[PDB]
Amino acid sequence: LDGIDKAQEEHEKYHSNWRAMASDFNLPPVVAKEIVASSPGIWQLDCTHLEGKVILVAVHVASGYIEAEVIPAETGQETAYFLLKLAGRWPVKTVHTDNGSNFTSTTVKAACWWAGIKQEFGVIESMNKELKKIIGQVRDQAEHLKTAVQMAVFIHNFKRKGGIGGYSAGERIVDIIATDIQTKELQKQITKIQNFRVYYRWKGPAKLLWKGEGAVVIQDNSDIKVVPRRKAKIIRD
Amino acid sequence: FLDGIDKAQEEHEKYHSNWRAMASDFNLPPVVAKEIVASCDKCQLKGEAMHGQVDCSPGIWQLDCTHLEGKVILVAVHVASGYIEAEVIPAETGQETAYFLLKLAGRWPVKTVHTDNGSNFTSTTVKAACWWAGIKQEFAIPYNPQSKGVIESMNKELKKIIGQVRDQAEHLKTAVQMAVFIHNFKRKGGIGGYSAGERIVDIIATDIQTKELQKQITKIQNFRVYYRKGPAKLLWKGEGAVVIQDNSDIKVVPRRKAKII
Amino acid sequence: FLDGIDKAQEEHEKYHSNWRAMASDFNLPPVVAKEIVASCDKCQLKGEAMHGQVDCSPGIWQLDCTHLEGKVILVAVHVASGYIEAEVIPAETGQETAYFLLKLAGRWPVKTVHTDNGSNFTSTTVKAACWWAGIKQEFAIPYNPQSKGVIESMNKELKKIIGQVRDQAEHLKTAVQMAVFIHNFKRKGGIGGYSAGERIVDIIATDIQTKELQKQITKIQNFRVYYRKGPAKLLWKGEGAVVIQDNSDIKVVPRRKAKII
Amino acid sequence: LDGIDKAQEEHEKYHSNWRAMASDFNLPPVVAKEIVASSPGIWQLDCTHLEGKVILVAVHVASGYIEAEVIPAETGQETAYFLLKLAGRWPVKTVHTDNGSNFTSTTVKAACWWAGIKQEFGVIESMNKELKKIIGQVRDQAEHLKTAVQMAVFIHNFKRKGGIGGYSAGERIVDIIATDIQTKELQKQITKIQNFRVYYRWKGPAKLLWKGEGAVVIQDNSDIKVVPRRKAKIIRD
Amino acid sequence: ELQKQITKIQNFRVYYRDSRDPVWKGPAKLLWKGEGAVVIQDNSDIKVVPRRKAKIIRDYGKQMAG
Amino acid sequence: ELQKQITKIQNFRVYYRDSRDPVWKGPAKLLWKGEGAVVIQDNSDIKVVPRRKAKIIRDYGKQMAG
Amino acid sequence: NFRVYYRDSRDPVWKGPAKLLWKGEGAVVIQDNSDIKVVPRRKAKII
Amino acid sequence: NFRVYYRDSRDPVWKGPAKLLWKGEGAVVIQDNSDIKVVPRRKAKII
DNA sequence: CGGGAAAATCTCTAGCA
DNA sequence: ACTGCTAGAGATTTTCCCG
DNA sequence: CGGGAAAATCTCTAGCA
DNA sequence: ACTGCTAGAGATTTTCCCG
Ligand SMILES: C[C@@H]1CCO[C@H]2Cn3cc(C(=O)NCc4ccc(F)cc4F)c(=O)c(O)c3C(=O)N12
Ligand SMILES: C[C@@H]1CCO[C@H]2Cn3cc(C(=O)NCc4ccc(F)cc4F)c(=O)c(O)c3C(=O)N12
Ligand SMILES: [Mg+2]
Ligand SMILES: [Mg+2]
Ligand SMILES: [Mg+2]
Ligand SMILES: [Mg+2]
Ligand SMILES: [Zn+2]
Ligand SMILES: [Zn+2]
Repeated sequence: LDGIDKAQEEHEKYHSNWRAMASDFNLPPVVAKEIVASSPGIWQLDCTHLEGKVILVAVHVASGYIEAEVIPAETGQETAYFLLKLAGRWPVKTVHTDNGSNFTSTTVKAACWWAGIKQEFGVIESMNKELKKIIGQVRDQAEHLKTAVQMAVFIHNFKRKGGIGGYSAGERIVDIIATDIQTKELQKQITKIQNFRVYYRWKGPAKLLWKGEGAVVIQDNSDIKVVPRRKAKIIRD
Repeated sequence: FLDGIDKAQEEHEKYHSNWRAMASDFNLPPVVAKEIVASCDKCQLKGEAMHGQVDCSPGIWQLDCTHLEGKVILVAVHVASGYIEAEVIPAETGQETAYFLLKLAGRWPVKTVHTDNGSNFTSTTVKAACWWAGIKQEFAIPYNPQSKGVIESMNKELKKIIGQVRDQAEHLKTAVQMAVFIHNFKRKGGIGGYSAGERIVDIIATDIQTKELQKQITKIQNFRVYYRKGPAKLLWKGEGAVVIQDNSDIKVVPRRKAKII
Repeated sequence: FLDGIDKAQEEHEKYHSNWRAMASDFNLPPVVAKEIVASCDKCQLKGEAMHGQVDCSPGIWQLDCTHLEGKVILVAVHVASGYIEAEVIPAETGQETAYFLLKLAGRWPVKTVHTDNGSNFTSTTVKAACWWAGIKQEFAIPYNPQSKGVIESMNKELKKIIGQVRDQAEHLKTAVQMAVFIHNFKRKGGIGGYSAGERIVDIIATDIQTKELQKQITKIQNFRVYYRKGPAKLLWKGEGAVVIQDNSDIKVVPRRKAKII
Repeated sequence: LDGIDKAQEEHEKYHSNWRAMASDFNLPPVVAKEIVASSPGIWQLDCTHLEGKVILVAVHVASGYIEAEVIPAETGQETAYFLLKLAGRWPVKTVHTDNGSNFTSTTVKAACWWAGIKQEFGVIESMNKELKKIIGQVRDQAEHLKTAVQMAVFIHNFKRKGGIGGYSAGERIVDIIATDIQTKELQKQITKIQNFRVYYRWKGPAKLLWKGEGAVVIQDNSDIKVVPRRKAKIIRD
Repeated sequence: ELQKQITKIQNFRVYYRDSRDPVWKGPAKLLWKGEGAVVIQDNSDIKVVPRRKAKIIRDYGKQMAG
Repeated sequence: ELQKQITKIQNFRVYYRDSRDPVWKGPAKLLWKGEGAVVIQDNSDIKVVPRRKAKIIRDYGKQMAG
Repeated sequence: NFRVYYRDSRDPVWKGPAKLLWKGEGAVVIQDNSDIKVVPRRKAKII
Repeated sequence: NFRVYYRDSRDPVWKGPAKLLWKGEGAVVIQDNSDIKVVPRRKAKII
């Protein structure tokens, strides 16, 4: 509340995002998002051949987390089943494909329509090469290639560790999806509160930002002002 | 009550009267009649009326097999969040269960699985799959589905959703995946008003963040606390109370009669 | 919310999302999402969570058939008291049930019987037996044992007692009669700390005595009460309240705004 | 409490029983029973022959309530089963029999031992005659004699009405068993309280009668005295 | 006369239930008995209970014990 | 430094149960997290809960909403 | 009026909507395609 | 010591007495004729 | 008026199949 | 227009008893 | 500070087979 | 040495909102 001027000064000086201001100056995320305002669903699909069997590989671009399994045939039904599974396990919004025969079939389009996925036609190649390397490493521990493929997926997702902080792909995708959930929560709160107009002390209508227990935060003429609940009225428009 | 006790034991050998009847009919104190009943092996036919509580750690998954339209559906649930994972399998075979569990371990941080004593779950192939992925197998008490009530209720919910969306699909496996999708992302409720997927993401991210933060705090905050004893480790202080860990026994004591060094 | 409602109905036709999910994902008020769910026939799959209560009048008896050691046991219970009457019968036949019910009517004041829709209980012989003895047949909702939960729990108790005392007898019928004796006279509890026999004797004697006493009181006490209306009949007066019966509708009104003539 | 002298005077004048004093002067039954102190289990068993079949008839002597059924043969097993049923339905304490072959068999003796019944070897004959009359009346309404016998039992127990107050046999037996239950309740209460001794104001030991909420009723030297709870002590001996 | 009969009527105790409550309530005092309804007095509160929901006894234990 | 980390730790909410109580209790504030036990603060009362009986979340709804 | 969805007899599939005729404590009488059914209120939902 | 009467596995007949070895929340470990059994506390009585 | 012990009350579950 | 209940095993609360 | 309405919470049941 | 639960339908209680 009292830190709104400090947050505005910090934004003017360092151009910090609303996350930093909300974490530092103890502000609600809507106020910080207004001050600063004043990929998670991306997947790539590819088919890879190994020892005469087809491996369908899905990678989460923003994290490198992979989803692969051996399919009996390179058929639109099998890849539609794979994509429906992927949508059922992760929040898949759009998939990138290579204009193959199995990706432009009507079954896959119907699966995307039902699962709410948009179809759009370099990371995938490196991911396939790394998956092949791990499969070659762990082939001797599995009789079938399908078991070895799942071993390689497990190893790449939770055992191999690299990056800035040295996290695995599973931790990265979990963090990314958590951040996306936070972003969606904030967007829903903004949409819910944006339909209100506030009159304070009576002055002109002011966009509502926060409806705290002891105060009401509003915006007037590109300036954020805090008024008490007992000196302002909020109406829905 | 020596005469009354003998006439009550003699009657109990014939009728097995409850403690109230013998207390009334032989002027016995309630404790004496209860002792008479409690010493009869033939009247011990009811267990205590309570329920246990399943493990709810973030690493526990409960697996079970259900049957629909003549097929076998292998279902796994994350206990802490309600996030489910189901797949139609050709048969209740240790190979299929081992493959499903390897997939599950490769997708999410599965630390331990709680299943019943079915043949597929007790196979050596599933044991080898768990050993390679570092999964600890917990087997329920035989013929006690209440030990896996979470996955049993999830079987019920999955079957209800499959019945809801069966017409939209032509095979059972497509409808099963559709029901998994609907349960994981299209049904909200629970602790945070979440869906299953949102709740599981929150659970795992919270585990990671809390682990890292607590590691940093314990690295920085290093003190010994004496109360009433030995040099107990300091865990949390404030609000007139101190939380300490002495000999791997965590206890909460007030700020009085405690000094932090 | 016109745009949001359409995008939620379109999603519900695919996923059948619960009201919480559509309220969260489309900014709908809870009432709007609940209306969306309530208008979908495919999501009406759960009844309200309560239970009814069986008739407990002194004249109601609940009858049922149970099976033990390959034989058929016909059991009747007096609902108000828990007093039971059981007998091994050759088969679930309307003749045997009619005989058992005629015996029951000749032994106790049986006014009405509540049974399920088994073949023996729905036979014309049983109907003729009930008509001659003036017994009113009440048939439960089909495949709803909760309508006769009293006799079902009595079947459970009788089987437990038979298991307790099976060794003392050589035939099943002797053990059944022994279990009936034990339940009726050797097990105390309930409302008055009674046995079943003591409780049923108390119930019937109380019914007779209260009927006679109330008949005498109504013969002597004859008054009309005006309150707020018509000449309501006086039932009970005192302690600042008056109980009256106007047009076969019994209501309790305070002594104020009421005059007795 | 205050009516103890009135109850003593009433007993001296009219020799009324404790029931009347307890119902009139508002006294606990123990006090009335002390002032006045200062069949329900009886059954008869007989075998009757009609149309070549054996009818086993049990009558409650104190009420005239009958229990009859047609048995396949005049055998100790059948009558033992009948008597075990009768004990299971009514509080049977002793049965009167006519020293027949089926009544002195070992099976019937074992049944009496298990059911706690004592065996002892004119009302039964009149009851049998009345049962035969009713069976002859209602035979035309039943194909089998066993159904007609049960019809006759029902009619005699609940339809035929006679006596002082014009009650049926079922009402009479219900009232009699209720009175016996009251008598047993009073006897148990007397036995429970008779093991106590009371010292009042300290005077000699006094037999305890009642332990009311606001007073204690005791007996000393064949005289009933009411003392407060706060001036007396009760001990168990 | 009438007062004695009323006192005897009020000497009976009734166990009863409500429409949505499955546990039997304590021994209220009986004031009036009808064909389909009984009038009770439970802890200084007068209620009308359907006859099918009431168990009217006397309790000979209590009677012969104060 | 340390105070920021403690504040972040206390920003998490815990849902928990007791040994004989089958209903999940409200979102208590997390104070300490261990391998097998967590320390919570529920309505001005500090309790120690086994790790198998606790669900520790954050609730992004709440976070991004005050 | 009211819409009733119910689970009649040994059939796990829910049926409806039906016309509500009588609502008692514990059971309801309904009409579904000129057929009168009595269903316990546990196995029915009224809207 | 303690006496335990239990209902082990799909057998409605109750068995006992057995020696109580471990008492946890929800289940108990018992010994009945040199046989170690784990029974839920719903299906057991300890004296 | 104050603890302890005993009694009463409340809670909760399996089986009825 | 019809309808879960019952009895026992623990846990918790009330009441009685002597101070 | 006071009602109404809406939201949150509590209670309770079937199915898991 | 291990362990009923879950989601929805009504009913009841809290809280918010304008006076
Ligand atoms: C062929 C007759 C007529 C038509 O229906 C069948 C089937 N049925 C089933 C049960 C039963 O399910 N008992 C377990 C139970 C479950 C729940 C509950 F609340 C009460 C309970 F007793 C009976 O008791 C019973 O008598 C019958 C029966 O007689 N019949
Ligand atoms: C041969 C495998 C291993 C050995 O035992 C059998 C038998 N069984 C029985 C049920 C069951 O009774 N479900 C209904 C239910 C009843 C009560 C409750 F609390 C939870 C509930 F789910 C299962 O779910 C189940 O998976 C099995 C199973 O798998 N097997
Ligand atoms: Mg299983
Ligand atoms: Mg199962
Ligand atoms: Mg039946
Ligand atoms: Mg039955
Ligand atoms: Zn016994
Ligand atoms: Zn729907």
